[PDB]
Amino acid sequence: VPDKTVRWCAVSEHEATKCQSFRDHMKSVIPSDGPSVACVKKASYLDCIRAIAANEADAVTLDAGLVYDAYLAPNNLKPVVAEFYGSKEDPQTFYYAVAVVKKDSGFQMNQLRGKKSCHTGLGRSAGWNIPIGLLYCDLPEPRKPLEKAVANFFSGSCAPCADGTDFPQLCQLCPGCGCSTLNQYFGYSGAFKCLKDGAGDVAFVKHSTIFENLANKADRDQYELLCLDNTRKPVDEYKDCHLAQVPSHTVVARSMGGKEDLIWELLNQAQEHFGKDKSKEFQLFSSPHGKDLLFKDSAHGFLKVPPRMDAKMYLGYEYVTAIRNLREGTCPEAPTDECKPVKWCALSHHERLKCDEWSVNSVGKIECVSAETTEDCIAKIMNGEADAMSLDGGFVYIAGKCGLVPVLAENYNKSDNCEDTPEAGYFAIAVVKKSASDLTWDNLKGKKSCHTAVGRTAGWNIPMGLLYNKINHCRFDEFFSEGCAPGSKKDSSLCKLCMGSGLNLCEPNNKEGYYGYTGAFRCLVEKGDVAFVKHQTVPQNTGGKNPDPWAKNLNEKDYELLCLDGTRKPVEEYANCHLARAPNHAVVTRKDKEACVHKILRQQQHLFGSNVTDCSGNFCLFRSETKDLLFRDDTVCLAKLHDRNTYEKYLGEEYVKAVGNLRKCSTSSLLEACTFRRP
Ligand SMILES: *[C@@H]1O[C@H](CO)[C@@H](O)[C@H](O)[C@H]1NC(C)=O
Ligand SMILES: O=C(O)CN(CC(=O)O)CC(=O)O
Ligand SMILES: [Bi+3]
Ligand SMILES: [Fe+3]
Repeated sequence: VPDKTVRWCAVSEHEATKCQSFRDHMKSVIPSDGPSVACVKKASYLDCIRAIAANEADAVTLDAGLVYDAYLAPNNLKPVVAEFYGSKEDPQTFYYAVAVVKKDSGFQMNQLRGKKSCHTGLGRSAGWNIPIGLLYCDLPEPRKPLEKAVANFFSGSCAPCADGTDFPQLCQLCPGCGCSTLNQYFGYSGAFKCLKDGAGDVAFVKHSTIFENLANKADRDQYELLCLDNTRKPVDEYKDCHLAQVPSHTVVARSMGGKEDLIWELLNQAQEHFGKDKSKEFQLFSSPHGKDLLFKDSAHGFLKVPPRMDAKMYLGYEYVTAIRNLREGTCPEAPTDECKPVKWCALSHHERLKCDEWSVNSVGKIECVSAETTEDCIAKIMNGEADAMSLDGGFVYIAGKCGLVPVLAENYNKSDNCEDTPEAGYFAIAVVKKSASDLTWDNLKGKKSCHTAVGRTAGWNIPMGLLYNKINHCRFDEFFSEGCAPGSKKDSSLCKLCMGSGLNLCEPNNKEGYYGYTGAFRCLVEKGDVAFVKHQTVPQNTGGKNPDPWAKNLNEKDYELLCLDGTRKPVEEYANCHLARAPNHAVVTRKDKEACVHKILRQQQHLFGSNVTDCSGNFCLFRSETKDLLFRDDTVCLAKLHDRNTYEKYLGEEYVKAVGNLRKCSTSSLLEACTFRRP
């Protein structure tokens, strides 16, 4: 072990004093092979951000506004440790900015113009920056000076700390706009009282503000929340009806070489020795020198930020949109009004080439973005860099936990009424070679497995779910001797059978030849003992239908299916010999893009679907015909979902529990990140 010092950045002489006490008390209880603190004193939060980027410091705790500023070039900082504020069993790392109104006041979010508004204070986050950022494009021009545009948007307001001389209407509800607690409508409790008293029609406040100023649910039922989709929901449903979800206080560090593990090691040790009510000699969350030095006085401890989290993901799509609007002070030109370009997310260069062709044929209505993993693509849809992609049910689940919604299903059964007929799903199966007569589902231990990719339905969740129920541990790489399960940790025995070159080895994309249904079947033919795939994989790749050299000579009847009862059946007897049902793949998008995506794709499939006779020369959306590029190759159409518009309602209770039973065996860094934000 070499250097274990975290250089903490302080922003004032008082912080610098507390940091020094922090270093001293840690040196007295932590041994020499443990973490230590060093203190660098700067003059502002921005100077700390700059110093960290320039490798002169390592850590500083920031409000969300500065976490945003810290992420921008050329700082490139990321969140690494979170302060939490509730119980250790119910940590409250985030608040929810909300718009509270009285029940039955008869207006939605898109009708806030002409209303009386209550704010916590000018330039405050929940009470100003967030709602004003979100309303920005609805404000009348000129939008700056901002206070003037807002004063013209609302009929009257309380905005503490605002200039009452230049902008009198901002003070109508609190004459003088007193920047202090002597004003009854100042701050969180004050802005809520402004609403409670009938002075304002809407208060912009934290979700916690309501819960701490009202005794009861009966009290809370007298109020409502404004949702971004122009509906109202009960106050208790703030998780589903907020303006933005916002981290309270975040330790940030360099994106590269930032010492995140050491920063957590330090802070995890500090909260154990000197955290809430732990020590009398030193307190992490108080000080004789003042409030909120280094960390907030209301903090109860720290939680580690999941590694896959970047600032955009951490702050959330809603918060980023608001702050960008305010920071750059410029609007895209309304109306216009048009949905047009859906940005499709393609998985690496193989999918990107089919997507490119689609884009040119769609004539402006489809555009393309690339990422190297499904999870990177899902992250791109979350942050707004992409809008849609099709997904295996396993990744529909992950996407759903990440707040995405299914809009249309891939359908596989040919029918005169494809678009309007929901399918129960395909079958997950375990394929083996007939000549390998020994193999039974009863004992697959010490054998070699081939999987579409980790996290996928037929390739992973179903069979590994069933395996986990039998052996009751997650070490599937010890159960099997070796295999190919693309997406596995690189030193895992479940990467040893994969065929990709160099850095492509075991990657979950088509640069890895054993990725996906066809690839998993190839793996079985060449190296493996069992393949976990869909029921149609074998016939799609046998009898000369796959013309590639490895598949050319393969016969359907040389393969069998493993049944659950320990017997074997031929390939076409999948209906009586399968592991489980598998919900169809589906297109997912942001809740705010659901309608435009639904519209565009229905139009798109009408032009490039199954209606096209000659698929040579004309563009076909549903053909690869080997690698399931963009959509599965056996896709007949994209089907309506009607009310099956959430991941839980789409996938069904049966498959949702199954994946949840595997929650402990999850290597998915994206899922860890999403469930940290929404547990
Ligand atoms: C699709 O497949 C199922 C089961 O194989 C079959 O019963 C059904 O008739 C097919 N048609 C439709 C429209 O789902
Ligand atoms: O609103 C602000 O500007 C102050 N801080 C936190 C605080 O001081 O409570 C940002 C926030 O509320 O996220
Ligand atoms: Bi605040
Ligand atoms: Fe699948």
